[PDB]
Amino acid sequence: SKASQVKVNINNLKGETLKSFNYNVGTNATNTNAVDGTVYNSTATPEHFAQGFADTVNNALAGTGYKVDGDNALNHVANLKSGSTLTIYATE
Repeated sequence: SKASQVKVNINNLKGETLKSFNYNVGTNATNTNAVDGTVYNSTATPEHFAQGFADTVNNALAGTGYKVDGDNALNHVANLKSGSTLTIYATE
């Protein structure tokens, strides 16, 4: 749903999508800031993955040999909004 979710693509650093999933950002209308604690600790000033989001990322990457560091600023998009596609980056 564009109104309640974002699309997440976990890519490597070579332009290649490893896994994808949808994530609930707590909204009821599209183009609206994610609720704090869904994807990031703070939607306006992201600094860490929310634990539920980190668990979903880690579960999605099981078996791939890759890992995403939610503390890395390269994986932080401020003011992420419902209906958007988020790209985060994994390394081996």
